[PDB]
Amino acid sequence: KKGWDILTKSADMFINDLTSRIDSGVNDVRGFFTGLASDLNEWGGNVAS
Amino acid sequence: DAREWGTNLIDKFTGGIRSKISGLRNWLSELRNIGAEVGIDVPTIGGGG
Repeated sequence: KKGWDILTKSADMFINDLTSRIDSGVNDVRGFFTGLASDLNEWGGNVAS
Repeated sequence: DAREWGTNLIDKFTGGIRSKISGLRNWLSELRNIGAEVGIDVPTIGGGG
């Protein structure tokens, strides 16, 4: 039982990386919403001025 | 950049017009004060004549 955990040291860390791949989700929307805000602050702030 | 060009070059025109709108109504007054020489330096009607 000691001499095998090395074989899930692999399985479980792949699932950790898959959390990082799922971490595309929040970083996408966080990027999109603040990108939209930046464009709206641009066209708004520019057309206003 | 827009805040520059949309105002500085515009004041190439407005800086001129700021003088125009007054300057036109200045001449519409200038024809009067110097028109008035026809009375103000013609006391001959009441004195010298």
